[PDB]
Amino acid sequence: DSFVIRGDEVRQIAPGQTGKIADYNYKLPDDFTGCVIAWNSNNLDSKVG
Amino acid sequence: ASVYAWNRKRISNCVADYSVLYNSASFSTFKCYGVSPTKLNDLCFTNVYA
Repeated sequence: DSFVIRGDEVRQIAPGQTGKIADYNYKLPDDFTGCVIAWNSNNLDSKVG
Repeated sequence: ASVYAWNRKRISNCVADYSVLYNSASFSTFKCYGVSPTKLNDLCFTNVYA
């Protein structure tokens, strides 16, 4: 499962977490099995405008 | 207030919609000890002290 968020919301990508992303965007199960990988993409996804 | 003179505010006789707080991503740290934030909307407290 691939997507993009902001750094403050990286914590929300985990079982049993709350917030905008977890509640309304992407929710992991409490018994989730698997790995979560996240890395900065400022050089790629940011624009001057 | 300064940490050495941290301010204490008493909260009482009001409805506390904590969702507005824990939903907003602005907060970088949100950690509840002895409580789960989801249950905050379904709970009542006696001496609330910010």
